[PDB]
Amino acid sequence: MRWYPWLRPDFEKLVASYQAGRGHHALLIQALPGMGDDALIYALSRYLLCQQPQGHKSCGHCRGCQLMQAGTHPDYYTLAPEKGKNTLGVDAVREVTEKLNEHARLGGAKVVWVTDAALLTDAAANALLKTLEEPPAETWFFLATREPERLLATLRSRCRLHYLAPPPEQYAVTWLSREVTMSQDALLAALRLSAGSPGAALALFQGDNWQARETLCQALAYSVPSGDWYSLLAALNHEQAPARLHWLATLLMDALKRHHGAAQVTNVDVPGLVAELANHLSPSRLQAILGDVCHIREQLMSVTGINRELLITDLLLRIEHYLQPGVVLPVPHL
Amino acid sequence: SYQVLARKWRPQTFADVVGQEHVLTALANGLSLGRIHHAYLFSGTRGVGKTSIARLLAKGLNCETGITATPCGVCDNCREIEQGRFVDLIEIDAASRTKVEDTRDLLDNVQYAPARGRFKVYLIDEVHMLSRHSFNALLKTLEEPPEHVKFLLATTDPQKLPVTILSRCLQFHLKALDVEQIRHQLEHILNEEHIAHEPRALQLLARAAEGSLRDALSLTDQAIASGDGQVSTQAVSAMLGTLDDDQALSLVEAMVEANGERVMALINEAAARGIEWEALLVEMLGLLHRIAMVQLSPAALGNDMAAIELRMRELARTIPPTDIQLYYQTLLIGRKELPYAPDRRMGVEMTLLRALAF
Amino acid sequence: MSYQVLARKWRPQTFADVVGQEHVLTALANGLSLGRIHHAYLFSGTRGVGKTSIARLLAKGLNCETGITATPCGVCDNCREIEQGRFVDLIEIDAASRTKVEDTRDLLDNVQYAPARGRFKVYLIDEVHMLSRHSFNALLKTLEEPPEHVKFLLATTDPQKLPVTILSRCLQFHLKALDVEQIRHQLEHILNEEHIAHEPRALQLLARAAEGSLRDALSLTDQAIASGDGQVSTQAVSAMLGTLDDDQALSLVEAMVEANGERVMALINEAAARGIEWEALLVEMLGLLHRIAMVQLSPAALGNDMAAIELRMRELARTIPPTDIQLYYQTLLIGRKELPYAPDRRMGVEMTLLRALAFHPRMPLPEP
Amino acid sequence: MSYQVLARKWRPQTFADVVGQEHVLTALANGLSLGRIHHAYLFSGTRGVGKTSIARLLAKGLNCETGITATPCGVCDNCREIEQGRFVDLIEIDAASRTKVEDTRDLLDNVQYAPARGRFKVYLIDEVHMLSRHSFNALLKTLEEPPEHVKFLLATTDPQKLPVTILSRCLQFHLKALDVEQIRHQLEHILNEEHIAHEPRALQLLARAAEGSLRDALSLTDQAIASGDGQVSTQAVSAMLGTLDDDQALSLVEAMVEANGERVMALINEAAARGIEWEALLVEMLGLLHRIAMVQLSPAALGNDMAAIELRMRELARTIPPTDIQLYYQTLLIGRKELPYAPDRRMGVEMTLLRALAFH
Amino acid sequence: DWQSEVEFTLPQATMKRLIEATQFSMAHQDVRYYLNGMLFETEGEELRTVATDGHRLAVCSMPIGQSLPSHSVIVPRKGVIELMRMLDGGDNPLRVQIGSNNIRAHVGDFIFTSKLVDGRFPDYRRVLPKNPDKHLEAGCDLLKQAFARAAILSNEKFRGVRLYVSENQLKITANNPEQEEAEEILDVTYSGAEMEIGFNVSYVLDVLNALKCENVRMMLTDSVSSVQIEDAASQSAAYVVMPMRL
Ligand SMILES: Nc1ncnc2c1ncn2[C@@H]1O[C@H](COP(=O)(O)OP(=O)(O)O)[C@@H](O)[C@H]1O
Ligand SMILES: Nc1ncnc2c1ncn2[C@@H]1O[C@H](COP(=O)(O)OP(=O)(O)O)[C@@H](O)[C@H]1O
Ligand SMILES: Nc1ncnc2c1ncn2[C@@H]1O[C@H](COP(=O)(O)OP(=O)(O)O)[C@@H](O)[C@H]1O
Ligand code: BEF
Ligand code: BEF
Ligand code: BEF
Ligand SMILES: [Mg+2]
Ligand SMILES: [Mg+2]
Ligand SMILES: [Zn+2]
Ligand SMILES: [Zn+2]
Ligand SMILES: [Zn+2]
Ligand SMILES: [Zn+2]
Repeated sequence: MRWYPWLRPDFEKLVASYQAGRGHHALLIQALPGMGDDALIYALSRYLLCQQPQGHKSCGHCRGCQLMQAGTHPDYYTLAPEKGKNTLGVDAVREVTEKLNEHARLGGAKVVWVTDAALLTDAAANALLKTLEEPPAETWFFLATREPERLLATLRSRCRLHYLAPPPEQYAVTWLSREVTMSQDALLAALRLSAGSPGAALALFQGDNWQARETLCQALAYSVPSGDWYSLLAALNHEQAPARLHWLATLLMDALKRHHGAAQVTNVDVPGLVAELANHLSPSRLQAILGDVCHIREQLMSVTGINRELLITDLLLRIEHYLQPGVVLPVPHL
Repeated sequence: SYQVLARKWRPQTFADVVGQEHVLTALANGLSLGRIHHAYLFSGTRGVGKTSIARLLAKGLNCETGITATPCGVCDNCREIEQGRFVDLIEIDAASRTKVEDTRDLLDNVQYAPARGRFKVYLIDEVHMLSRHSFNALLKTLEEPPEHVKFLLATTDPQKLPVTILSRCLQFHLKALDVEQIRHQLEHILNEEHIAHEPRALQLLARAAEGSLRDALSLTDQAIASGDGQVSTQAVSAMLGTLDDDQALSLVEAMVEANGERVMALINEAAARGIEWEALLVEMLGLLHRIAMVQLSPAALGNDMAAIELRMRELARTIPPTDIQLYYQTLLIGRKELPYAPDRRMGVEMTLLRALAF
Repeated sequence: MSYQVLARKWRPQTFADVVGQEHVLTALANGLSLGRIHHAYLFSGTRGVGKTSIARLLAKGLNCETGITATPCGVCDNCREIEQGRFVDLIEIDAASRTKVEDTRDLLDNVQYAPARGRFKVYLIDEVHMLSRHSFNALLKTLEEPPEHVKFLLATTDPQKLPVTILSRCLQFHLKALDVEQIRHQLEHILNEEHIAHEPRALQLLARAAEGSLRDALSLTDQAIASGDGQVSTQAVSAMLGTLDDDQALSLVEAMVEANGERVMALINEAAARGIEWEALLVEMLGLLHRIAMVQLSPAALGNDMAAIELRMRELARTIPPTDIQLYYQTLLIGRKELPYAPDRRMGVEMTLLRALAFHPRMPLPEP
Repeated sequence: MSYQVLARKWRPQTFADVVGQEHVLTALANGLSLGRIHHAYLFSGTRGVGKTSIARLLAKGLNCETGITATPCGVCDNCREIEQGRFVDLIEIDAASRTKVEDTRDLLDNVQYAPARGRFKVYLIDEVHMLSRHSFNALLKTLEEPPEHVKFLLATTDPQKLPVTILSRCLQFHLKALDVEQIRHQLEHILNEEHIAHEPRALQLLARAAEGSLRDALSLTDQAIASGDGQVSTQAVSAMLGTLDDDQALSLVEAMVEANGERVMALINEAAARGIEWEALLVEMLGLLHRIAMVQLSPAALGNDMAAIELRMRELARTIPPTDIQLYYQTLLIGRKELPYAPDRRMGVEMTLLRALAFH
Repeated sequence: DWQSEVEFTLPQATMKRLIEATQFSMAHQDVRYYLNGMLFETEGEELRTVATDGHRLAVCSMPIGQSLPSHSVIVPRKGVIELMRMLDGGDNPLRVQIGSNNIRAHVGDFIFTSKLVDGRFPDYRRVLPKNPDKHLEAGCDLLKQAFARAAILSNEKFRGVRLYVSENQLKITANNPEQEEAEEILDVTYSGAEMEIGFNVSYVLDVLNALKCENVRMMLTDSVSSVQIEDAASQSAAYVVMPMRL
């Protein structure tokens, strides 16, 4: 985890409520990946488990502070899936629930952090319902998610929903330029592909995934003028189908914006590719391709154990079929 | 011993329950007339009072002042049930305890006489989350329980319950609370708690909570937590990220004339202001509905938005009803699909751009 | 006093009490009269149709002290402890706790023992479909031939989940869901026997509300009695179920058909003040629309009820061609499906009705 | 006034009283008379086909004072002790009861000890396919070199789950499911001997409903007698079979294709009285239509699963153009899509069938 | 950091007796989390230990001679089991420290520490029957032997006996899922109406095992209320058994 500069005012807007004694026991933070919600949860937990706070901040070397730094605080709770799995089971939250019944070991607060509420199995959510609704005295909860709508309705009904607004685009561009050094168009592409999340832009740049984006761009430079989208297979099928499909769908979206002329698009680093996509493709075909790409990305994200390669190959074959004249194109309905 | 609005204002008598009169009347008359079932399933959406009504029924059933529809609230049993420390009221979470040994625990526990109260009451929450093993093994104990055992069930959705489970229990459907009932409850709570409030803020909070009082109280607590503990219109609007009719009307008039430049620029500006895309689509659908209203009957037009009725009437006049219906359907489908999009802004842009190509 | 629940108090105790299920009643009575008592029974039906009660009645008939009679004859000791739930010959076994063969074997090794003061050791393995395949094949041998004193009564809801091998060695008896008239007749019996005033319309609504079982009908009747003060009325039953007055929804569908907007608006904003949930308004309208569609299919599909508005059903069927009915039903169904995402439930219902108006097949809304 | 169950009261006692399985009976007789009996016999058939009856008769042939032969005798000591189920060394084991390798090993520790009576120690294991792999391997290891007076009899409904290596150790017999003629004749003989009034059409209905199993035929005969007071007429069996009818989806497809609205309404009301889930009914209707399309593509698309209603399916495939099949499949697909949001699904399924009938 | 809310300087054998009196009547992984433990209560010169699980109650109230403020805390099952595992029959003066959230015990040269269950233990006073009119006084060992004899054929899944109380004879009747009957008769001195009352023989046997006295007295009210069991010559500890439905 790491702290972010723009991230301070929200922390000040929550820790003040907690010092007033009127803070909700269950705070649900909605934030995109890389936004820094884990930073808020960890800092707030350190403040809560701190014995004598110093200006709503962790006070150096307190016994609570010492046990927080050591990571073995008896009254601190972390709920994360086992590293060999991506779901939080019934027993992981059940042990938390049954061991929360006892008093705080140090006589202070009892703070619980669920790393990602989206990963919670519906059974784990239903188990946590009772403890969220009526927690014992001096018990506080922290949940994080990309989108609260994906959560269980009765789960989020018991928590105060805080929102982490992404920083202004110019400020985010300045931060990215300070961290990584490249052209501003690449920074804009990363930001608008990351839905305004600069941490996700750092994650994209630091890894090799941006080079894979460049590879996909080249494969599209050959793919759209010849109707050879199947060749994009190797560009998409490397354990990152959601990300590559997101970039492709965003390229299609930018071409569609180029049709209904817009001042701003996402893929500003490749204007020529966007122009080629707009010129060589019918707008209805672009609609169908973008919708099918989004649906396939959703299916890849949702279903576990699915074959990425077969789905991407079928997607490419369907795009090829859509390219032919006289084909009936899908439209979202019902 | 601070408590948040919801639990701090949990109903304690049948007179403190907002709405749900159709089940409260039957419950009180069953308590008074001596007709008491052994199994009650209170089913409804979140934050409508299933747990509260179940606890009130538990209080009334075993009050030592006799089985009454109006529990005293000062007796030993009433206080112990209110605090949750009563032994004869066993509160079980079905998801937490869905196992063969837990079912056997229930089956051999129901055989012993109650320790303190008149009846041994089992309050199971989210009952639909039991396993089929647990449902089938608990059929008899819900069909013909002992004379001193009564069961209370509470599920968010009865459809996931076995139909044979539904057959052997008393179905209490809790309607989602009306906007006026919710707003009056917020007004009463804030007056009793000496918190300043504004009627517009209460209306916004009531509309934001989709007929659920717990959601209304959580949004209220958020409103107190932002803006020095006052429920004001500005604070509620900033918290909910809502926008007035001007921006949504400009968006709709841009979209209906297929002005891609204006629609895209307005969406960019809306993203810059950090507005709620879901709220933007909600205002879209509301304005389209009011356009169709004006189209149907000239007098069926709102009076609050008199400043923007000038363009409103013109747009309602110049657009066929079928096109308005198509725009409404497209925006509704986009709102439905919004959570599953790669980005919320990306999804709403998809919806609006699809609406443009009409 | 106590007023033991209708289901518990008014559970049948004789073959002269069970309503419906004429086939299984005749089979049991005739077989007991002839003395051809099979060792394995499979009562299969939906919930609340009488499998458990009929099985208890058969167990009573088998072990009457007077003799082997078709119906449970003069209720002697054994019969009256059976009806009290006390064991004379009734080993009531939930199959969910004995799915494993390690427990079915324990069950089987106890069968070879004479019953106490009874003529049979009647096993009531309920929800028998919940057993495991290993357990099925384990108790397969005992099913094919049990001891003379051991009878098997298996009751389940879905016989398709059963293996065909165990299905072979069982008398299969399927219990049809009871008709609404039989349910209403039984409820009237109960209310006359309980000295509680009742209204015919309320009983008809309750009987329709139950989906073919008398357990749901009895639970609903208890809820309606609680809604009243020891009586059931049309007002109380309608408020309990949430169903609105058919005149309102029928006027609304009439106005939608006639393609007038002002009447639709008047009807909907009057229905707003009556405290009827909007989704049920849409459900009632869709139900009516399908009712006219079925009337179009055949005059057989009108309904014994809905007589107060049957003439208008027939008139709407005569006037409107099936294509328009299909269009209206599709529009209303799509609107109901879209309702959760509308700005407001009333907003969604109003927009759905206005959409049906705008795309009216014969009189669409005027366009500029 | 016995009035015992006709199933076991009429179990075969001599090999000449077994209906069908003639080749198996001939092979057993030839092995018993002239050849040397194989050290292990496996039996595989359908439910209620005769497997355990044949195995018990073979065990009776093995242990008898007249010697190891096909038709040994009547009312002898060993034959009677087997027929009464009281025979000592005729071990009867349910495989599902003893799938554990430890219980199987304990069972296979008994082969060494000599038989208490007769000549051969016969083991009869039912549903042998359910044995665990370790237990199955132990059974093969004890079958490769059995004692000179120890023999194994195995039965199973589905032999496809048995590993191929079982063929290396035991001689297998497959019993063919009885046809309508054999079942009808055996039921006629049983009723004639029991002095039960009956009609040939009632017997034909019972045999067709039996679906090849004689135990099913006997159970249905018992139910028919119980309901009909011994008078087994055509109408009684027809009504009581209609009470047990579950071919509703097929009849719905047939009537909807024939544009028979009243028939579809009667059948859907009957299905409602059956308390069948509507989503399952619609998905199995879709499956039936898909199967019709596939068997239209190629006659081999059908299997033995639908070998009960294959005649009507072949007729439907022959008579219905593929375009109508595609239209009906699309109509039922959209009906299933719109079913959850419809009113009470009893009428949603109705109106989906209405839309299907509209294509007339 | 420790603020001793309640400090006991008590003989370790005394608290050994206290816990052994009420250890068995305890909840194991029960739904009611507050019952998964044992209540320590302090009233003047009296130390009380209460333990219940909804079917049993065991209270042991013993004077200690030292006056302390009234208090009530719940120690979890694991803590008291560990204490018993470590507690011995010696003369070391045990020292109990009661704080807001934790329990501590200085025992000779050992230290035992545990947390406390955050909850309120139910009031045991109302659990005790308020009309203990009927009295069955009989030798403890005779009752133990009779109950063990009647419980010989009782199954683990079905453990329960019916007491028929008459002028003098006490009848213990036990049945089983195998439907076989066991009956025992005792010459307990009694005077009252004939009655029938069913309890789990395991709980009653445990209650008798906790009573190392020559005879006991059972206080009874009616056929549907709980039964109290106590020493016929001492009031240091009482037990409550809830009847079973028949
Ligand atoms: N009918 C009602 N009257 C008053 N408050 C209510 C009502 N319904 C819900 N609430 C509020 O919601 C909070 C949670 O209510 P609860 O009864 O647990 O809802 P649920 O049915 O979803 O379990 C209560 O603490 C109370 O503040
Ligand atoms: N045929 C019937 N006649 C009368 N009452 C019935 C009948 N079937 C069901 N009931 C009602 O339902 C209650 C429970 O019926 P039950 O026999 O348990 O159904 P199940 O077959 O699902 O176990 C009975 O007490 C009775 O009131
Ligand atoms: N070939 C047959 N001849 C005579 N009776 C048979 C025959 N097949 C089945 N049966 C009848 O069915 C009953 C059970 O037969 P069984 O051989 O156990 O069938 P399975 O093959 O399923 O084990 C027998 O008691 C007998 O009445
Ligand atoms: F939040 Be509630 F119990 F549906
Ligand atoms: F036994 Be039934 F299904 F209620
Ligand atoms: F005994 Be068979 F296989 F039905
Ligand atoms: Mg609740
Ligand atoms: Mg067999
Ligand atoms: Zn600190
Ligand atoms: Zn009270
Ligand atoms: Zn009798
Ligand atoms: Zn012989």
